[PDB]
Amino acid sequence: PYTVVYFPVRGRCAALRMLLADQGQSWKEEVVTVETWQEGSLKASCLFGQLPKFQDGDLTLYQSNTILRHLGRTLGLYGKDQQEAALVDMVNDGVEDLRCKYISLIYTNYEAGKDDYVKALPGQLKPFETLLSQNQGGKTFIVGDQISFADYNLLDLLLIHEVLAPGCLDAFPLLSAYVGRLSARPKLKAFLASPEYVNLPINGNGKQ
Amino acid sequence: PYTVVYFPVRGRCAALRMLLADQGQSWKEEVVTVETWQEGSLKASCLFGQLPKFQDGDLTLYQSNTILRHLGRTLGLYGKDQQEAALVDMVNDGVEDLRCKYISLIYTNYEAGKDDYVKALPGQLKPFETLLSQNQGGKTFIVGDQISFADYNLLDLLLIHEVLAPGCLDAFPLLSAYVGRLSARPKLKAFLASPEYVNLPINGNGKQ
Repeated sequence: PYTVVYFPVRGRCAALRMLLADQGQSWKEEVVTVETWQEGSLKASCLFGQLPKFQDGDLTLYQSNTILRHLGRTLGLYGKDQQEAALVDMVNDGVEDLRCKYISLIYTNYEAGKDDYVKALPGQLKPFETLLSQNQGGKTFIVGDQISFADYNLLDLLLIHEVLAPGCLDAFPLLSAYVGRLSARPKLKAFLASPEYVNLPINGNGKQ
Repeated sequence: PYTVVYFPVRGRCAALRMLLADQGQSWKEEVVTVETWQEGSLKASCLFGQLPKFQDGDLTLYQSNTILRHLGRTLGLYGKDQQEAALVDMVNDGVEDLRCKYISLIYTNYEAGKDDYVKALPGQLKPFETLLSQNQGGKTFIVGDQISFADYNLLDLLLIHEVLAPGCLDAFPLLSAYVGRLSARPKLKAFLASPEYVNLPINGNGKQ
């Protein structure tokens, strides 16, 4: 089946977990403590010396976006055709870009850089609002009329930014409605309300 | 057909160009000067306010890796099956990770950070040597026995690092042979030797 190996945080595993849960998939969580990680053996065995590590049968994967694309490819959450697949990729790359800036802030200079980051946020969120506006008036998904792995990744990005900058979605009707709509999906709603998700910190350094 | 809109540098368009050239594809280059870019209109029209911008017929794409995956998907350079596709993604994500560090050095702190970056390089290159060692003894491609978009991206990464740190591949026999082998592919060899490639700077700030 599926096994995700990660630290006890939502972080880079939040989106793929939302995906698995919403898609009704079963998976095993192998929790790695800082103690175990600092021992060194696990890290050494990781391709790029980092987690998450993912197992699908005897296929072992690394890189959160690789895991997302893999699940999207195998579960049919990658667009209806090549054109949509490319747009799904474009959205995910954009999500990843902002996630990297978010991660940099959280771990590199939260205190000194938070204000500038938040002032810059609207301009970083605008593209996703625009994408929604060009897709059925933003009434369905980020790309096409079927959910894709990019939807879960974007949803997570929006959720964590709401925590970082409460109200950051107020100026964006489509993104706001989108978050509420996707979060309301039965299986996802149940997962997001579960201790499995709720009792895990967003990040590893206690900042958010 | 294909049109790539970019600044007059190799940068993030080097790999996709190598791919198009080696695959015998025709494309148009729309060169954007710093003057034109600073005017602001073009940038404003870009989804994420950046280049490259790519056009495949009326399909407009942004994000270099999105363009690479799109070409890989439509040209059959994405593995022979789902397992390989996931491994191709894993390699590309790894390439992108190191490219971001490279870009950061080049534009953020070349002078002060070069030594530290170079000392760290071997550890950053090792994973690709390992991947090669696990795939037919590194005699074919990075994943499987057919070329993939990740091969062009990795080849470019290796080429620019040889310029940054001459001899950095001496400690990696498989990567070294791989670079020589792929670079020898007829169409690629011709492209790499052409003014179209040779007379373009690797980066935009004149550092390399």
